[PDB]
Amino acid sequence: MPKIIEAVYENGVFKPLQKVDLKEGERVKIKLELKVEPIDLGEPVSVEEIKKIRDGTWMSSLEHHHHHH
Amino acid sequence: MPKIIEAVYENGVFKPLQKVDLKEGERVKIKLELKVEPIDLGEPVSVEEIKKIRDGTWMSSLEHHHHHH
Repeated sequence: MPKIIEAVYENGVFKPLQKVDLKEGERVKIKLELKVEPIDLGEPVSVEEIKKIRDGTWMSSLEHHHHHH
Repeated sequence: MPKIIEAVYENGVFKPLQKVDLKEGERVKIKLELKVEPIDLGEPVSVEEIKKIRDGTWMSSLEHHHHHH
């Protein structure tokens, strides 16, 4: 694998933690390890089905009379 | 903003190409720049519904119609 190894920069030189398979003058890239995570954003609370929603229940009396003559 | 440092590992030491003024035993991770390995071709094509999965021959009983009097 393309392995990472840790090293301790002593006095101006990087001294490994465990040996490296490299030769003299081998070129590599190194960085000071970081911490913390980035920022996170979440979708705000919405109206859920469990919330009180009114229904449209109509009611008529169904009139069925007739004026006579 | 962290940079990536480059160093040359000579005789078991990592010697940067850009001098750093940090502590003795400062913590860093090393990366060895790697080449990518390509892929080959996967599996052949499958059989779909419109591809006709098997034979499509069935017996027609032909026309017998109706007879009356």
